[PDB]
Amino acid sequence: EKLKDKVIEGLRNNFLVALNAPTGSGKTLFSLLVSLEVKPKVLFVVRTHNEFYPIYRDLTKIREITFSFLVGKPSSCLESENSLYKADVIALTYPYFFIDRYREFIDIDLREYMIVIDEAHNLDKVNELEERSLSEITIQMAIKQSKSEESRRILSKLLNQLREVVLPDEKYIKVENVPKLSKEELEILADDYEDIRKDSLKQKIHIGSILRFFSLLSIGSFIPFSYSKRLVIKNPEISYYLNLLNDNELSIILMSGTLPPREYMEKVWGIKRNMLYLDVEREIQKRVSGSYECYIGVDVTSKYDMRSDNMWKRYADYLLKIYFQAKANVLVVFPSYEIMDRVMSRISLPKYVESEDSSVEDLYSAISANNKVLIGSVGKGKLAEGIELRNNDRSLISDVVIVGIPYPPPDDYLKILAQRVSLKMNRENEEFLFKIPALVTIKQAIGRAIRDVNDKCNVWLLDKRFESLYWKKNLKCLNANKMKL
Repeated sequence: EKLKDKVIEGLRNNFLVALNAPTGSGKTLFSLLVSLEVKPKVLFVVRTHNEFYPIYRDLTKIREITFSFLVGKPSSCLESENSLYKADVIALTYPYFFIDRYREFIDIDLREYMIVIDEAHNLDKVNELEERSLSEITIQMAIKQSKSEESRRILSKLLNQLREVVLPDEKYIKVENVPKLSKEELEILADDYEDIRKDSLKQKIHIGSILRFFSLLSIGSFIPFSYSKRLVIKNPEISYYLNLLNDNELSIILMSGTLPPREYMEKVWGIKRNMLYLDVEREIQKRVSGSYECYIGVDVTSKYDMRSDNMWKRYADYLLKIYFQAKANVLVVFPSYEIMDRVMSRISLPKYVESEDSSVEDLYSAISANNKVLIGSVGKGKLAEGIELRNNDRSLISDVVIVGIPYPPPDDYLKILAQRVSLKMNRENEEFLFKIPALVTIKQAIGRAIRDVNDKCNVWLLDKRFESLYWKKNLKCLNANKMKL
């Protein structure tokens, strides 16, 4: 609209551009038009292979434009471990742009391109891409599949090592004592990937994934953490994955439905160059998303001090109670898979607890005319992106439930994040460290409910803590009806 200039000006003017555009607001198309007015080629960096369609579509509808899709390396082999360069507009997935070792994979300049990163509220969980991990489970299938002999010797010694360094706790516990493997021991194992990468192929070999795990560990930046019975090397440094956005030689546009506050991007994401932060709401001075009713539970909370079995009983009743009264499916959001269980293991209703796999079909295979379904999902990626809710033209979900507060746990991974940011974990950063991230999850969820300007739905904030005026303000909903039972 008016933006189309304030932006094209900024891009050419070399400022980094952020756009806070609500769900189904026309977003995608905008950058399309505006990019082909700032630079020749246009690059699209998206969450998953799904987002690729709103491209081709909004792309095919352009006057004066050859597209070049790109599906993962694994889903093509005629675990990623050609006629592209001839495209005016290409589309990639997070990795092919953020993984140093995945960019060179795709020989690209980027300069000739207008870079558009979609749903950039994920730049935090971008470290997630590279994390590798060991689970007693692999250390096993890795032994059954063992053409070599003395590879199972080290393969069980490790299984032992592992066990000594992992707790079920659903939080990142820093690990010192990390199973050790001498280069020679690697050999025995590397040559076992051989006899395997032969006889078996003479017709996924996860004995190398173990290797990838130690290979990556070799670097040095990554840190080992025990997260739910699995070892996990993960690089806490964020501004080590997003520093690419500072290169003043790159025109960039960051957009999402719930982009984080300017300072967050500064203090957390480590984004230094000049920035033009434009938000649709404060612009056309109107709400573009879809309205929703606010009901705040105040006889419940997920906080440690008050949580118990009686507590989980309550919640199960809320779900039960919010289920029927609903006009359609219900999407419930838990802070951890643990809680999602004690509350869900109560409900004798038609549920679907996404977890680990939960295939594409799986989900709609769960809402397969089964009428209302109480869908469980924990606020940590997995279930999200591309998965709209649009079928015969009706947001399949009428109610979005938030059980407790999806604040991030103050664990070791969180503590190494605050120190790599010289952002003292005190009071001043409560927001950036916990609140803000917690605010994205919820909103990223109320979003999967609405997709139009009219499209309405209920939002249940089940946790006394939500009646504070802060939450009421930040989750576009002051006029909120309180309630018990």
